Amino acid sequence: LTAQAQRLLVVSDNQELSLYLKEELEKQSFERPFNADFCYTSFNTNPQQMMAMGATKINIKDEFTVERIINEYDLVFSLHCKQIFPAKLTDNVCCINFHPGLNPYNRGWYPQAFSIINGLPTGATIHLMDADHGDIIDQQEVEVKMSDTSLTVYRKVIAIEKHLISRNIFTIITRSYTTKKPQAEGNYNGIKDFNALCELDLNSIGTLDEHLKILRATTHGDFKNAFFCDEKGRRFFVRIVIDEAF
Amino acid sequence: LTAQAQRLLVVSDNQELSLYLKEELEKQSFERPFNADFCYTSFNTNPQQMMAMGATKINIKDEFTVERIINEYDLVFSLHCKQIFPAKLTDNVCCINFHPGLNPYNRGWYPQAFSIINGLPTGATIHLMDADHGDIIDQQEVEVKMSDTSLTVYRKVIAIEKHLISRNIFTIITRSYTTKKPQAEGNYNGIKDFNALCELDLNSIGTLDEHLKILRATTHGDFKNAFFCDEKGRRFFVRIVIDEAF
Ligand SMILES: Cc1cn([C@H]2C[C@H](O)[C@@H](COP(=O)(O)OP(=O)(O)O[C@H]3O[C@H](C)[C@@H](N)[C@H](O)[C@H]3O)O2)c(=O)[nH]c1=O
Ligand SMILES: Cc1cn([C@H]2C[C@H](O)[C@@H](COP(=O)(O)OP(=O)(O)O[C@H]3O[C@H](C)[C@@H](N)[C@H](O)[C@H]3O)O2)c(=O)[nH]c1=O
Ligand code: NA
Ligand code: NA
Repeated sequence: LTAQAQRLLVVSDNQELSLYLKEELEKQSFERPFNADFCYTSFNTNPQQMMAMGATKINIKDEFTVERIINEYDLVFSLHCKQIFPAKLTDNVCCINFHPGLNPYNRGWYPQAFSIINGLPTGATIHLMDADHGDIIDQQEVEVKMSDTSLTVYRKVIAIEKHLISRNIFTIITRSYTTKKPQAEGNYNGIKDFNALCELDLNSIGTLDEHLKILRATTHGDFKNAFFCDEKGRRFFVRIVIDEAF
Repeated sequence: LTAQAQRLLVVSDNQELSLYLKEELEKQSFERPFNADFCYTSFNTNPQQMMAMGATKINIKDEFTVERIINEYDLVFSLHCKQIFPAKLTDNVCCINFHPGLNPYNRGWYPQAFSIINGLPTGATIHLMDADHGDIIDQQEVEVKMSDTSLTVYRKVIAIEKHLISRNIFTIITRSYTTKKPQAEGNYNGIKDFNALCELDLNSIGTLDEHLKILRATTHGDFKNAFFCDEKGRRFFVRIVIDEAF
């Protein structure tokens, strides 16, 4: 509960935040010995980017791997880790998640996209992992403008995550934080909910506002997310661009 | 009715088609003397581009200018001329319009944008000007894909206009064409109709298809056409991008 972590495992499928954390850790001076290992899980993200920064592949669904983690580390980060941590892992070693949403709202998948749809707050959250709603170590909201798309909000979120990492890393490693309980249940969205946003139904009836929000939520730079089909079922991918002027 | 035109006035606010025509005319050899003068009318198009290619400014609402044209030229082109030719002009000298639409459909303003909205045929038309529906010298349809925007269709139209200019310029100058009468009344759209498309109403209820068509019709490269407002009435300009993939 109280002693400095000396052996940290970072499980991450995001190179940008992994590099940021690794550089932040190099700036710290801890009284007790400290080592951090980085690992990735996800073939369908950017595994070679993670390799390129020195991470190795780990499989959290390997029950032996989980026993090794419990016996070999005293703290584990889920830094945009795509694999689920099982109860056996979270029950037996302190596991901390770095989530690119503002808990308790739009938990789960692509929080900023759902925030564009439903107008709920977003941002980043550092929270404990417990075998639905881990207690929060720190979080910070970001602003969503009517011009923003999923990418624009996401970059704000990443920036705020980095800030939270710099603000909290010393206290986390020294185990010198108090958490707060979430104050509301909020809500959760899954990958299938995002796919449903992407499958545009040309016949669907709604307000222009509803429709523009779907496009903004599913526009993320040049990703091919949202699409409609013709009668032969050729897919047409759709993106929106919104600009304010003088 | 039958003799070669020897003195052509081209009134144009489109440099691209004016240059194309001027180069096409330089390739012709006519038995009788032939000269063409180019003029532009529109301060709010690209008047300095027209100047740069040697055109001079003309005002068709100058009643004296019109009398001079009638006494000084034997053929007049409206090559995307933004000023209205009055009856006095069209009644007294052969005036020919080069229209970036497929008559009789979506006559008037930005034909391809309205074709994206209403699914009517578009393309280009060369027709006589008579003091609603001049007889047609030649026209050719272009294809509209579900991925196209106003710009994509417009470039096709410009390409086909050029083709029609090359196909028809000798016959026009020699006055050796037969026209056909339009076969249907079709329809007309004005500038105010386009502005109404651009003023997005976020509360408006419709199909996603309707809404995507509005965006495609009002997307034309980086033009700031379509916009919504926030509660303070800051305008947010909107464009769509649609791409087919493998
Ligand atoms: C793969 C993919 C991503 N995106 C956008 C939306 C996302 O918010 C953004 C980043 O995607 P990403 O796969 O790197 O996801 P991450 O930003 O790492 O986060 C995702 O996984 C974490 C493990 C979870 N804790 C997060 O809740 C979940 O949203 O890119 C798309 O718009 N389309 C896509 O196909
Ligand atoms: C000025 C303006 C243009 N556009 C797009 C749509 C247009 O089809 C395209 C070209 O515009 P333009 O002003 O050069 O128009 P032109 O292509 O020269 O044609 C227009 O004037 C001729 C005299 C008329 N005969 C045509 O029916 C009318 O559409 O650019 C926009 O999307 N937004 C704009 O504000
Ligand atoms: Na704290
Ligand atoms: Na003809």
